[PDB]
Amino acid sequence: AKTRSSRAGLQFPVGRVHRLLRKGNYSERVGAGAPVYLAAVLEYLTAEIL
DNA sequence: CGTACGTGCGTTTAAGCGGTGCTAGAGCTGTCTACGACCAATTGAGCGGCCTCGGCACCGGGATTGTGAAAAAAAAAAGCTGCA
Ligand SMILES: [Ca+2]
Repeated sequence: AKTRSSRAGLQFPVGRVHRLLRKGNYSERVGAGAPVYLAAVLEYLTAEIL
């Protein structure tokens, strides 16, 4: 087993983000690509501030 | 005190109206399946707890920056003399 973060080449937790989406009342369903996309965006922004 | 705006003329222009004519593309129905919820077993990433140790908070003291008053350099602006 290796994390979805490592598959996507990311530091931010794709698995955590996907759960937050499922548990945050945004939609009924969540695509696999979504949390990957999002995590990456939050990491980019984070990197740009740091 | 100067002229940029508001006013009220005429002159020009194209917005709006009503109508026709085409067709892109919105928007629908039905069929199919790939893609996500769901579950359960698995099990590592991430948590709380805790201990070091080096960066930052603080201090004192000297170096530098910056303000401001009053005293020079200079510029300037009037009164005085002669003046072709
Ligand atoms: Ca910790």
